[PDB]
Amino acid sequence: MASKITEQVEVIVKPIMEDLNFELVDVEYVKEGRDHFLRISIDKEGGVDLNDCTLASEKISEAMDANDPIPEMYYLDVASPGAERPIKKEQDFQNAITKPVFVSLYVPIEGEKEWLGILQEVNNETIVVQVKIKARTKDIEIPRDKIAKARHAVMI
Repeated sequence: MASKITEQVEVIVKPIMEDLNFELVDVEYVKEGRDHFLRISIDKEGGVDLNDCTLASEKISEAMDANDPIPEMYYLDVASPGAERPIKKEQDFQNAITKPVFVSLYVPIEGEKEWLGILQEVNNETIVVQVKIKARTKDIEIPRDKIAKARHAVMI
């Protein structure tokens, strides 16, 4: 496997997989004009959140940076799926609830089905979705009877 990525993927997988213990799925590195950009999909058990992506990004970036084997310098780019567990039936929906998530309802609210926010409460019938006003939450109840689509979500 003599592709450039394995170096990278490995290299960065070391400070990244080890230190915050999230691990490099792959870093594949892309050419934008004159610069090279090392774009990473990284993973962890249970999914990464933003901040974990950040954390990885510390790690990929800062850590790669603190532990640079590469005498040339390029631009570290962090990607990592936000929680993407579908919102269907209770367990997944609930397993989705802890995070901000978006759900779709078919009958138009401002014409739209899908609203992301923090799950505050679950009903069998309803989904209660936090919008955060500074430090304030408001939980919005989504009738399942209206629900077109429901999922855990990406800020990506």
